[PDB]
Amino acid sequence: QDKVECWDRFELSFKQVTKGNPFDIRLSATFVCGKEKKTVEGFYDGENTYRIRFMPAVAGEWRYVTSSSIGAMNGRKGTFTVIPAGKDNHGMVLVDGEHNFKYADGTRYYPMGTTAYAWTHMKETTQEATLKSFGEAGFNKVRMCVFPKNYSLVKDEPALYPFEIEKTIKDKEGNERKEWDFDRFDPAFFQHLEKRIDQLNRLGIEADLILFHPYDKGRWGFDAMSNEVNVRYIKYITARLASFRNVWWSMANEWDYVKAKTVDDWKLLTKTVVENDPYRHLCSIHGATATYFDYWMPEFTHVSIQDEAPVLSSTASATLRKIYRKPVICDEVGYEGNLPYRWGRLSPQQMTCFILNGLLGGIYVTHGECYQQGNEPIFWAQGGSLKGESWKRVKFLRTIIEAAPHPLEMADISRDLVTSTAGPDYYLVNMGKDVKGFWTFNLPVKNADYNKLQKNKRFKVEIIDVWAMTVTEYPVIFETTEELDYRVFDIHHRGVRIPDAPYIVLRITEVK
Amino acid sequence: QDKVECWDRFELSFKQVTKGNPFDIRLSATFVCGKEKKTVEGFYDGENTYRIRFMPAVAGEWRYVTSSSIGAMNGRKGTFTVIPAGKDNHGMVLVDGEHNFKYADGTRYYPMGTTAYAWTHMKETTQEATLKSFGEAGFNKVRMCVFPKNYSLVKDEPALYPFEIEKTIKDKEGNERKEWDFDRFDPAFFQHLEKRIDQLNRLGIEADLILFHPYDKGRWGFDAMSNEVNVRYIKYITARLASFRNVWWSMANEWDYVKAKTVDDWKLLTKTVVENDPYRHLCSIHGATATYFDYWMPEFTHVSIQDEAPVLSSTASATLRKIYRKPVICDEVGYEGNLPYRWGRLSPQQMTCFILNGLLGGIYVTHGECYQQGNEPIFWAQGGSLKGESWKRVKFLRTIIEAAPHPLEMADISRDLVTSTAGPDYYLVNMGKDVKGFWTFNLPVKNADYNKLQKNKRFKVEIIDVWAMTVTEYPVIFETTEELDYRVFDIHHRGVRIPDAPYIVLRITEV
Ligand code: NI
Ligand code: NI
Ligand code: NI
Ligand code: NI
Ligand code: NI
Ligand code: NI
Ligand code: NI
Ligand code: NI
Ligand code: NI
Ligand code: NI
Repeated sequence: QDKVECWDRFELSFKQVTKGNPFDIRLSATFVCGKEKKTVEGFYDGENTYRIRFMPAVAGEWRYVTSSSIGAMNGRKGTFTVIPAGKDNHGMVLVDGEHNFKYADGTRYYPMGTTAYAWTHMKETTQEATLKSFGEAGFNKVRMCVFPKNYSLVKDEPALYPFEIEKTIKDKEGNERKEWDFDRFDPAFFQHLEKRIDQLNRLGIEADLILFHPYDKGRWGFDAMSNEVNVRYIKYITARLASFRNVWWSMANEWDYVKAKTVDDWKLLTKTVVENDPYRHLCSIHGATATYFDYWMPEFTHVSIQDEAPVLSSTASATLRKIYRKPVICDEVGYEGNLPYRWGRLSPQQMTCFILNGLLGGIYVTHGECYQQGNEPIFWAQGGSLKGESWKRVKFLRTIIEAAPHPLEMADISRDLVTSTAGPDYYLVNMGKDVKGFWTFNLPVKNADYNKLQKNKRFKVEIIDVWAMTVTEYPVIFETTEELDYRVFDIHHRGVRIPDAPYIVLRITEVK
Repeated sequence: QDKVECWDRFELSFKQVTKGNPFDIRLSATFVCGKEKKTVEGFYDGENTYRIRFMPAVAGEWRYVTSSSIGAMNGRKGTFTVIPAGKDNHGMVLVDGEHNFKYADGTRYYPMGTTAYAWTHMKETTQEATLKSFGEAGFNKVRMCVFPKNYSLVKDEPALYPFEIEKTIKDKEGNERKEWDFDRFDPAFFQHLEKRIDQLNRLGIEADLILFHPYDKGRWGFDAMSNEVNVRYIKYITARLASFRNVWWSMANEWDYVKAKTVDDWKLLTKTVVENDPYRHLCSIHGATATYFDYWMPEFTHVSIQDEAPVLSSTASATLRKIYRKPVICDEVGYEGNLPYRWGRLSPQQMTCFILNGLLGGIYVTHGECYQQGNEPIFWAQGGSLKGESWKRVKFLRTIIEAAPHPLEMADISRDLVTSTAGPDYYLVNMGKDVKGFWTFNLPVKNADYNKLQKNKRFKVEIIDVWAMTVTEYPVIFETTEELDYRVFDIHHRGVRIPDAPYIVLRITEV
């Protein structure tokens, strides 16, 4: 492929016969463009075909040189041209300072994700439904498991598996049972995963890839493989996927429920991922409720947690930002649904409230939905169709947060529990769940690390009804007092008449 | 001193004339009792007197050997006997697992401290008043600055300073201005501090010693000394005080307001303390509101923070425990007082509520009070007399938490926001601030990492009115249902009639 865009993939392939196990063959290349130089591993893709993938990050005239344990694939050379990324290619998502994210091209990224753990393991018609739902919804990230999920309500047998089957046996309790050849991957499994990740990429969705998880417990045994096998898998999947710009590594979902693995195993596996990632994708690890790994380790780019506690209030979310000084994502806080399980029974309003709280506190929050309806797929695990109401409100919320000039944070942390800022003279004030008809115009004088709020400034107010998905301009222009006991009021003690409803947020901005 | 208790001090002293600066003289000793061996630094104490202090941690027949750059203090040997600690000597406070504390003898320690930043820098009658107040109150820790404090409402000139004065000059604006000889400590300043720390020890109070702070800003300059001086001071004060069992090191109060120091300076200064502490006292650092240092560094034993956010609810406190897996102390959350400043204007109720929230969530919380009244000393900075009401409630709260069989934690973290546990079948349920007359008997089935709450168990309820400082036995005995949607109820759907008041806690225990 002679011409590729910055942050797309350049791919080499070789047809080669091997005497032994082709998955043991060493293959790599070094890519050079002036001062830019990168060495990456290749992989075997079945049918006597080896591949090396590269994601160039600079435009120019590139060259490469291969290295292999097979002479015919060793010392192979060629060239290609890399052109600037096109308007909708922003590159990978990167950390931006201590709290936020940006695409590689400088474009702001706010993760507003959902959950579809085993959507790539369902029948084809369900997978197509899931893609349709992703196309309609406003989510720009999805938590998804590489390996299939065995769980309450999730019993569908996958059609593809990551390894070849060495043999099938009749088991302890009479039933059929596949024994894996852990030395041979099934390339079709990974090719399928790649097709889906690319489809997400075209929808603008980051694939938050869960590399390991506990949702197995002997059904297949992918949660209890040896560390030699775990490392071989990591090396293989990184060789295949590290060139895919929209991938994030999630080391685990509910790490502390994987009984075969110790904390030391997780540190080893994490280091292995990072060492085999030439491009430095985002990397974190998710735990049981209120379980916090050592996120301060340099391998991790951000915090990825299961805990509703930080989203019970915006201030609680804000504390986490100061503790970690890495971006914080509450990747699981409860899901909107009708399940008997306390993790899957939120009202759509509560789901929406938790996401709002985290956003306004300066963190990010992932959605999920799980409505059981006969034998229909349930989204959080299986994909299919979105049946709930909170997914509509997260789409509206994206429009709100993306319209602000900077990321959100508390204006006067720990002191004012309701006022967010997204810039100089740019506020979102949460009216809260205590229903009322009137809010006195009152702001902190402190505005995070922006300049203090000045006197004689004229502000307009917009009433944002988050549940109703509406923005209504208020006709009164407010005028700021001097600082008075850490606060700033309107000169005539005015306020805003609001609907007697929960989930009202006021957007207060300077009259231009 | 030929016979010493375990965790008391053995002290050597030598009379010696020195040609040069006596504060530059190298002096140390190695103490041995069988397999127990410790090497500690000595110090110059003025009047041609050098000292070496040691805190033995095991009973037996001890010996020592000194080392010095002065021949007469080098290779000196002797012996002493160490006996078991007496009934009220529990040793230093140590970390106990991920979340709690114990004295060295295994006795439980719950920090229920107060604040008196510059109490050792006041006139004598004020310092005696502060001692009397400490004796009456129930606090077992006090946050206190080594160096004097210059602040709004705190302008008293200290009588003693940590360094000799090289000269006094008429300054920019005409006034007198002391220039320090940073190469010579004033031993009297440190002797005074030691007297007070020992008095605290006899009261059962831990001296949480703030080594550096920003409350100076050029009045004296102790906040802007060179790192060479900072290190010399650290080495000196550790040599003097590391043997005092009731000391904790606080690297700073409001570290991030000390403009002359970078994060790298703080890491250096912290490593210097730890390298010069033969015994491993508690060590942390306090910041500005909602400022979190890298508490995960191994130098720190615990988290010491200024932030009311974690005590806004017990769940918020509980989250910090899981994050850090070191003990957590909200050492500053607002003070009860009448000041115009938002740090010093809590009601006594709110001060009490914050402390209760933290305790119930499994962390610890420090009190302060600051009532301005004419020119009278204001406790948070100057000591003197306690004028508020919350200090009475923290004393009652001690008796409650110490009566429980284990430390407190949430029974069903993040899911149940009101139920604390201190053991199997041992609950404190917070009724909250929303005033009501009745609580339906309802508990989680989960009980932290204890066994689940069983059916057919009989519970009594004690109504604890935290503000009124009363415990009242409720006459109904409740009996548990089976697990029903993660909860457990009373078999007859009963509950507890309670006072229509805030700050009611129910203590629920098996009959
Ligand atoms: Ni775009
Ligand atoms: Ni879960
Ligand atoms: Ni920050
Ligand atoms: Ni800007
Ligand atoms: Ni007017
Ligand atoms: Ni005692
Ligand atoms: Ni302060
Ligand atoms: Ni724990
Ligand atoms: Ni026990
Ligand atoms: Ni009965």
